[PDB]
Amino acid sequence: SDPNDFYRDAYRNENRWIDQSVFTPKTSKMTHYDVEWPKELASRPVTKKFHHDKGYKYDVTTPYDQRYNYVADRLGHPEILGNPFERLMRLEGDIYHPNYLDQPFVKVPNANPNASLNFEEGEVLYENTRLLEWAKFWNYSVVVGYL
Amino acid sequence: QMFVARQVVTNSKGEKVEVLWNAQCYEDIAQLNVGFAPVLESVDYHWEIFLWADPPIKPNNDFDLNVPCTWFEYEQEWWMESCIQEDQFNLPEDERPYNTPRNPHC
Amino acid sequence: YELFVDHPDLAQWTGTYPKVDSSHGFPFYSTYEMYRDFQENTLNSDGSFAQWITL
Amino acid sequence: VAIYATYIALSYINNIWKDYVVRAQFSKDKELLFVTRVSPFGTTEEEVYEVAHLEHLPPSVRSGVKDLSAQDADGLVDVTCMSSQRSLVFYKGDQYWNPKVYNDFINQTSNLWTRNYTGYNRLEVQNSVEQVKIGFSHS
Amino acid sequence: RAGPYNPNRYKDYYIPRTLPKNEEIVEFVQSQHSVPASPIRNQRHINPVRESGPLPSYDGTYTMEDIRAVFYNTTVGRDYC
Amino acid sequence: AVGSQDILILSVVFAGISTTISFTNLLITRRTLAMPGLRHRRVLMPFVTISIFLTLRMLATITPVLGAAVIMMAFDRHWQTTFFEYAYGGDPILSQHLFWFFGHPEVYVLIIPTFGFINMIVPHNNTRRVASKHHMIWAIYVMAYMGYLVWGHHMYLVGLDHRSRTMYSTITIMISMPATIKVVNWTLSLVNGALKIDLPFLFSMSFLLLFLVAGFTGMWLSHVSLNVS
Amino acid sequence: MNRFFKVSSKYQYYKYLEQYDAAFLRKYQSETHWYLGRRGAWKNLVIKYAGDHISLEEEHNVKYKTHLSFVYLSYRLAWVLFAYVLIYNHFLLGDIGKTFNVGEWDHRLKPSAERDYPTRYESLYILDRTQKW
Amino acid sequence: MFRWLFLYWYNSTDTPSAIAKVNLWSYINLRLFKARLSSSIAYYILGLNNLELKKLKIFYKNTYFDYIYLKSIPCLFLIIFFTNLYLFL
Amino acid sequence: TVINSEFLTYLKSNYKISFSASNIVKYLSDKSVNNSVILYLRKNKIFNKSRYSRNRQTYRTGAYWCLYVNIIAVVAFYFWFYKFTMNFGYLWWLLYSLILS
Amino acid sequence: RMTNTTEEAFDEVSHEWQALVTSNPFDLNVFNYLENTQTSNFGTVDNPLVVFTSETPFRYVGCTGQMNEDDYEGHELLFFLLREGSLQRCMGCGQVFKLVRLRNEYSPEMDYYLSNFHPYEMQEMGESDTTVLMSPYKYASHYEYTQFETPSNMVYSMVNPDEHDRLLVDPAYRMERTKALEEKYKVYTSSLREVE
Amino acid sequence: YFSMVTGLSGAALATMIRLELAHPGSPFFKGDSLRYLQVVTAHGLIMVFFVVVPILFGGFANFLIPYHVGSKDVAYPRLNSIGFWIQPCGYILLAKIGFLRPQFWRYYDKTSFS
Ligand SMILES: CCCCCCCCCCCCCCCCCC(=O)OC[C@H](COP(=O)([O-])OCC(O)COP(=O)([O-])OC[C@@H](COC(=O)CCCCCCCCCCCCCCCCC)OC(=O)CCCCCCCCCCCCCCCCC)OC(=O)CCCCCCCCCCCCCCCCC
Ligand SMILES: CCCCCCCCCCCCCCCCCC(=O)OC[C@H](COP(=O)([O-])OCC(O)COP(=O)([O-])OC[C@@H](COC(=O)CCCCCCCCCCCCCCCCC)OC(=O)CCCCCCCCCCCCCCCCC)OC(=O)CCCCCCCCCCCCCCCCC
Ligand SMILES: CCCCCCCCCCCCCCCCCC(=O)OC[C@H](COP(=O)([O-])OCC(O)COP(=O)([O-])OC[C@@H](COC(=O)CCCCCCCCCCCCCCCCC)OC(=O)CCCCCCCCCCCCCCCCC)OC(=O)CCCCCCCCCCCCCCCCC
Ligand SMILES: CCCCCCCCCCCCCCCCCC(=O)OC[C@H](COP(=O)([O-])OCC(O)COP(=O)([O-])OC[C@@H](COC(=O)CCCCCCCCCCCCCCCCC)OC(=O)CCCCCCCCCCCCCCCCC)OC(=O)CCCCCCCCCCCCCCCCC
Ligand SMILES: CCCCCCCCCCCCCCCCCC(=O)OC[C@H](COP(=O)([O-])OCC(O)COP(=O)([O-])OC[C@@H](COC(=O)CCCCCCCCCCCCCCCCC)OC(=O)CCCCCCCCCCCCCCCCC)OC(=O)CCCCCCCCCCCCCCCCC
Ligand code: HEA
Ligand SMILES: CCCCCCCCCCCCCCCCCC(=O)OC[C@H](COP(=O)([O-])OCC[N+](C)(C)C)OC(=O)CCCCCCCCCCCCCCCCC
Ligand SMILES: [Cu+2]
Ligand SMILES: [Zn+2]
Repeated sequence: SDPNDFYRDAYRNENRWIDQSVFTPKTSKMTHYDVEWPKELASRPVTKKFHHDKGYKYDVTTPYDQRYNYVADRLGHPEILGNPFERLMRLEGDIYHPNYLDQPFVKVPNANPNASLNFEEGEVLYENTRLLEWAKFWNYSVVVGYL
Repeated sequence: QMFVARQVVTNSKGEKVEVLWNAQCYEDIAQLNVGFAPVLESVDYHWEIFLWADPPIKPNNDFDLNVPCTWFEYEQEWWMESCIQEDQFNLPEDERPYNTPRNPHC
Repeated sequence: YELFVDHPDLAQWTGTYPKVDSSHGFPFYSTYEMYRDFQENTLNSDGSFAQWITL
Repeated sequence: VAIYATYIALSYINNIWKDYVVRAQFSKDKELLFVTRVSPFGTTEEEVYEVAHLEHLPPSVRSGVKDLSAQDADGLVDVTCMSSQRSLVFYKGDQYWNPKVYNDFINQTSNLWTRNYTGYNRLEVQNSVEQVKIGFSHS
Repeated sequence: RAGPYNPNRYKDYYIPRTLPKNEEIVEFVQSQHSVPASPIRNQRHINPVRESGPLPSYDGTYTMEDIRAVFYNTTVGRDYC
Repeated sequence: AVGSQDILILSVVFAGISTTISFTNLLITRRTLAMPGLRHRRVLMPFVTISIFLTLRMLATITPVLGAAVIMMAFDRHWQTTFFEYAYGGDPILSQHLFWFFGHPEVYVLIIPTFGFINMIVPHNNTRRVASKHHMIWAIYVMAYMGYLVWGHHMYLVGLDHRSRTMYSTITIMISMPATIKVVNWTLSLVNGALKIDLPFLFSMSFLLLFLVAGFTGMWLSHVSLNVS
Repeated sequence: MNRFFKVSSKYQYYKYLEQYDAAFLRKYQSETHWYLGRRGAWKNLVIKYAGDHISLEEEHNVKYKTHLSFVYLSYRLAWVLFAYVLIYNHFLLGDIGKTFNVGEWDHRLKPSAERDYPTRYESLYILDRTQKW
Repeated sequence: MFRWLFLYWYNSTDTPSAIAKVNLWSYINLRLFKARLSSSIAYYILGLNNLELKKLKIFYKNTYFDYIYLKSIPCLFLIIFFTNLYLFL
Repeated sequence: TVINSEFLTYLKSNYKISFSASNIVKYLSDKSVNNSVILYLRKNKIFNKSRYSRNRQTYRTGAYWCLYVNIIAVVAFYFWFYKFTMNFGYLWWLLYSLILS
Repeated sequence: RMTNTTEEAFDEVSHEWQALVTSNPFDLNVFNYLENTQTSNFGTVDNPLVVFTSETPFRYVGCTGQMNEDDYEGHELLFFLLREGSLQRCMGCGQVFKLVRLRNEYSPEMDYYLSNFHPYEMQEMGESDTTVLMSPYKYASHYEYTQFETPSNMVYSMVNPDEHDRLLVDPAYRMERTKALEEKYKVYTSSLREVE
Repeated sequence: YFSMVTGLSGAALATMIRLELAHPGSPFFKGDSLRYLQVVTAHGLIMVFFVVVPILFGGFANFLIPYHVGSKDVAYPRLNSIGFWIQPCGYILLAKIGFLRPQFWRYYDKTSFS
């Protein structure tokens, strides 16, 4: 690993023509990159009507029915709806904004729980009712002390 | 106002390349005429000097990688030297002494 | 040279030139613009008269 | 100052009490867990969680296990809801547990706290990962 | 008017959508290191040459003396010569 | 009495805070968003920009002093803090010290940017580099940070000690030298070049003519005996 | 390794946990993905779209924006008051008495000021108050 | 792990084009820490055939106090001797 | 991982290695690889060409905030020191414009 | 302290992380620190001074000529618009400028300019537990200190926008891809070890 | 444009001073020494802090600094907008003091009737 010995041969004036020539090295072709990717890239849908000032030829929207469904959980997310108090108050929230909810590729979860779930009560697993009395005692005590 | 001149030069690799001489301004981009037409008039007025927010550049050259000056380098001192020459009085050659004794040790 | 390689920010603050040589052709990875106010606004430089008055 | 001081105090008192669980009831099919929690004024508030999401996770720092309240026989068990990013706190005392559904719950919500969390010896280090076979089906 | 636009609402294809195979990765690494890699840029002047033309000669058809005699005759008027 | 005087006092503090926003935005803009290669090379930037940044630094240094003095004036008028009442320790001359400490750098702040216009216009129309740009930059800088020790030439007759009086006079006259440096540099920039007469150039010549008399008269005011009259 | 044993749920989707190791689950759902582990993360996309648009810039909370009624009242008041300031100070300074009204209120410790009265009713009422210490 | 820029940029196989095939970018392979020169001065001078690198090392940085104390003994005694001469002078 | 001997021999015959790998990953042991954590980077079209993210091009609230600052200063100073309050009724139509709006 | 890119990285932040980890010239050029730009050679026809742009047609460039140690500047600064296309030259000194319009791709042409950029600094990335150092002695030489450490066992992999949404919404898909990527990383490391 | 309006205001104040100083006897203010002093102070303050300063640091600095440093905008675009919209109030306060007095009524107004 002597630096002078390596450099004196590696870099020479008479080899300038080939030293700074960019080329694609010969490597084994990979199907995912050299075969699959060009196919999918070339098969992209094309739209005649696209935003001329800012859009491109490949700005093709994915239909809503083709967007991936939400299957992470069954429980619904009513936050998307916007509670009646927020509606009555006329407050604008980002969580329940029509434009932001209309995600391009994935559907937002349904506000209502999945029909598979059954909400019939079963049997009690854990129960510590005295926490309510403790919570009331502490909360009132701090309020009185704070007042 | 885009390019003030052009030339074709053969580089060391044998390929002929085109070199264009950009129009310049005196340290003031405000005075620089940013135009895309072969026109001297300042037609385009831009509200956003940097439309894409890309910063400009003022390259600093490494002294190690510099090259000896060769772009009319023999003209750097011409202005000051020539201004002095205009007022200098030159003795006529015939009246100027010639064929004087040689230095003993030279 | 040690200050320049190890602590480039302080080297620029002190006004030291890049001490490494790029004759091999590859520019260094920590080069910086020169801050020469300390060495220019001095009795021995372009600010000589200003420092003479200040002194 | 009076309006926000009162608001901050009441709102944060609720957050502190929110983790603790007052009541927990399975559904008929034992697919959901209904949890009653403390309200801002100390009343009952209802929430729903999925048993699958519920999980007892080990501490991020491995030296803090001895500092867990679960070390004590009468300590607190911190069960984490991995979907809602919420925490459920249960007293370890058997007095608060139903003794015919407790066993399945603790055996279902404690799947990620395994032996390898403590490390591998030199007998199981090799088996800690699944060996990858390359080129055996073709050259 | 063109109408609302949001470029983020459209798919991009900068990355392949299929993962590589184990054998192909091993073969690729073997092939990559079995041949020289593409060169990286170098900023060294190799046999530098004058940017302008040849240095004016001491004597000849056109010399540096002819250049020197131009500074004293310099005018930019409103009419051609 | 209460009225216009109080409005001016608060308005001055209001102006000072407006200045605080002004130079804070501009100074940080230069320090954080300057293009690569011009981060620290003050020489390369046009002279107007150089002069503006120097003045902004002066404003930052002097603005708090004015604010404190103006605030003290407000307290004395309303709360009667007796800061400037000689009866119980007040110093009426302290008010003049604090104001003029900001006062003189202010007028220097007003003028320094003006030199930039001539320094840019003349090279542009003359097709020639400005004469000794480096020296002119140091000439304005020395005036900038040496104007903090001449605030007392507005207080020669107030009754201050002769030791302070002499120091203000001596430094004040020395300020004439850097001004002379710029004048000669301006004159030399007009020689041996390709002149393109334009209206901005003519205004520059008018600016030069007015400045010569303006500064010369000020130098006479530095004459202590003449300053008395 | 300690693979996930079984999922006692009727939702066939959740059975993906059975195919991985406990250490793998902890690494990608507990240690640094805790805020993301086994979650939909739809709110991440919705909030991202909310912040990267040109929507109304008036903000009240992280959850809600300023009420439009409050915004409009503030802007309408600002313009009219600003217009009054410019017009009066540039055109209506000839007759100060006709253009401006004199009023004030002093500390309750001192006797009520002569100018302390409700404007537009000085021809109908006289205001006074009892001093307080 | 490189010490010299010319060696570092001579034959690079972990460039973005090559790594893009696997789409894996380990943090340990950052360019920030990839190459770092030695702290000793090294400059190039022209040799018989090409540039050669010469190192200018002046002093070591691992001396200990015991070495320094011994070197300082003559100076300390001279100070004592000069002072005594002044007193006797 | 285990690589088949026949496959390895095939690679050696077809390709002869003459350069050393520059990636530091070669030094990693199995334990280091196992402890590695995978993170995903979202790659999309690039439009902003600066270190700073896109900044809003309008400040409506600031403009009105400054209008109130102007109003407060003029009204407060006049009331405190001049005791003067603008008679909005003199130009009743500007007041009515506020009412109409 | 290091941001969880799979959860938080988006658009600008995601692009910044790509520049740090991959050091691709297109990404690195955009996020190159303004204060310092790597010093380059003096422009010539054979070895022109390269100015990089991130998919923009023109860039404002300024020239001061041949730089010398005594003065550091050749001639007074002159600004011009460097446009994509052929080489361009400065009238005052003849320095040749070449505009390279880098593209968002991984190709040998882009790798050719790896040496022409400073490595992107890491000390300012992520979240800092110290706001700012109240030290007049080292206000312009030290970055903020960190109470915590920076993990170095992180491997980044690029993902498309729709794919990134799939990873977030579907944890099962996230686990499946993560395990596959780990397997490929194991294969990639083993192949490198054999090559050595 | 704001500077031009303030500059005209300063010019108007200067005209009032010159007309008063045209010849002895107060041809303009007619004995109002206090009013003249307020006008003189308004002229000085308006010209200094609201004519030259807005022109240089308000108009020129904002217009030119981005050109001469290479920035998309100032480091604080909000502050730059804020600085501009704050000027009018200060200008009005320092400029109209000559008109405005706490004793607004003229000498011939019978204040005893009110
Ligand atoms: C005493 C008061 C104490 C007050 C305490 C207050 C405590 C609270 C502090 C809070 C504020 C902290 C922040 C301060 C910022 C100030 C504003 C500023 O510039 O910010 C820019 C800062 C960043 O902006 P920037 O554009 O990047 O700034 C660039 C740098 O500033 C660079 O600026 P530049 O580009 O303009 O550089 C100029 C510098 C650059 O030039 C140089 O390099 C200097 C020269 C060095 C070489 C000298 C060699 C000479 C020859 C050798 C010696 C010869 C002598 C013989 C010995 C040798 C023999 C061989 O040159 C000079 O002008 C310096 C003078 C040099 C003369 C040397 C004379 C030596 C003789 C000895 C006696 C006299 C010494 C005087 C001091 C000297 C300077 C240290 O802006 C902001 O962040 C926004 C504004 C923020 C404002 C904050 C609020 C400020 C409040 C201030 C209150 C002050 C009250 C008291 C005032 C009155 C005091 C008398
Ligand atoms: C400071 C006082 C000084 C007073 C001065 C004298 C004024 C007197 C006359 C006032 C009216 C003048 C005429 C103009 C009317 C408006 C049209 C117009 O030209 O002017 C536009 C004028 C200016 O236009 P702008 O603001 O530029 O335009 C944008 C606006 O955002 C507009 O944007 P937008 O179009 O999107 O918004 C439309 C929305 C107006 O914008 C809104 O959405 C604002 C919010 C509306 C709801 C406010 C009250 C309810 C909120 C829930 C919380 C209540 C408290 C808690 C409950 C317990 C009670 C303490 O309009 C409505 O829907 C109004 C219809 C009436 C709603 C009544 C709902 C009552 C629900 C009660 C049951 C629920 C509570 C539970 C009770 C206990 C249960 C055990 O706008 C307004 O004045 C907006 C508000 C007008 C609607 C009335 C809101 C209050 C009604 C309260 C009624 C009493 C309720 C309690 C009864 C007790 C038993 C429950
Ligand atoms: C300058 C001329 C007027 C505007 C341009 C020309 C007209 C354009 C629209 C025409 C066609 C469509 C009409 C439908 C309405 C579209 C706009 C709208 O929504 O309404 C504006 C706005 C309502 O929109 P918004 O719901 O508040 O907007 C909220 C949205 O978020 C949107 O918010 P934003 O971000 O877009 O900004 C909201 C801002 C919209 O931005 C503004 O327009 C800001 C205000 C204007 C600039 C103020 C600068 C300060 C100096 C003003 C000096 C003016 C001259 C002296 C006037 C008094 C003494 C004579 O709205 C306000 O805050 C309005 C405040 C109330 C108006 C105060 C100023 C009144 C005087 C205006 C000049 C009058 C010139 C002609 C008369 C000459 C007589 C000698 O207010 C009105 O509708 C007021 C209209 C009535 C007042 C103006 C007319 C009477 C003026 C009094 C003197 C003349 C009396 C004789 C009248 C004879 C019959 C005409
Ligand atoms: C009845 C009057 C009685 C006599 C008295 C009159 C007194 C007037 C004020 C005297 C001082 C300034 C005079 C300058 C006049 C020349 C303006 C000019 O160069 O043309 C515009 C010129 C547009 O022409 P360009 O640039 O050659 O070519 C662009 C094409 O127009 C293409 O442009 P584009 O594609 O963008 O299309 C828009 C274009 C198309 O429209 C036109 O060209 C129509 C003709 C021009 C109309 C200009 C004013 C319109 C109403 C403004 C109301 C405020 C905004 C609210 C919304 C209004 C919506 C209509 O309109 C404009 O560009 C006009 C923009 C106006 C912006 C105003 C707000 C800026 C901030 C204020 C700064 C100045 C403060 C001064 C006061 C300081 C007090 C301490 O734009 C500018 O350069 C902007 C100048 C903005 C400042 C001056 C005008 C605003 C004056 C407000 C009143 C101040 C009163 C103070 C004293 C009394 C207080 C009670
Ligand atoms: C049906 C009703 C409509 C409902 C719909 C919604 C309405 C929205 C209205 C929004 C109002 C926003 C505020 C407006 C302020 C106006 C200011 C003004 O010009 O006042 C004087 C203005 C004229 O007085 P002036 O004699 O010409 O001049 C004033 C004197 O010079 C001097 O006078 P002064 O000495 O007495 O001073 C007072 C003057 C201020 O004068 C000054 O300049 C003096 C200021 C002294 C300040 C002293 C301290 C210094 C300042 C700073 C101190 C702090 C330090 C800060 C610095 C920092 C230091 C550490 O300000 C005021 O007059 C105060 C405001 C009066 C109450 C108006 C509120 C209306 C309702 C608002 C809420 C509506 C929503 C309710 C809910 C709806 C749904 C259920 O008098 C009025 O108030 C009249 C206009 C009132 C309009 C009411 C609303 C519109 C409806 C009108 C009736 C139309 C028919 C409707 C039929 C409905 C059928 C269904
Ligand atoms: C832009 C504003 C400005 C500038 C630049 C100056 C610059 C100077 N000023 Fe002035 N000054 C004021 C604005 C200004 N001043 C104001 C407003 C007041 C009164 C404030 C108040 O009380 O309200 C004042 C008051 C004032 C006094 C107090 C007088 C008194 O109250 O009795 C003094 C005393 O020396 C003085 C001196 C100077 C000096 C030495 C300079 C130097 O900077 C000048 C240096 C330059 C030169 C000296 C030029 C050299 C000349 C040539 C190269 C040409 C020579 C040619 C011929 C002779 C033909 N000024
Ligand atoms: C009777 C009197 C009536 C009037 C009284 C007025 C009292 C004072 C009012 C406040 C003065 C102005 C402060 C503005 C602060 C908020 C600015 C803002 O919107 O933030 C946006 C900006 C941030 O947005 P940005 O757009 O500028 O930049 C964000 C980054 N980019 C551009 C990349 C997207 O934040 C600030 O600038 C905050 C302030 C930073 C520090 C600057 C100095 C502040 C202090 C100045 C001195 C005066 C006040 C303190 C001292 C006196 C106190 C009495
Ligand atoms: Cu002075
Ligand atoms: Zn040049």
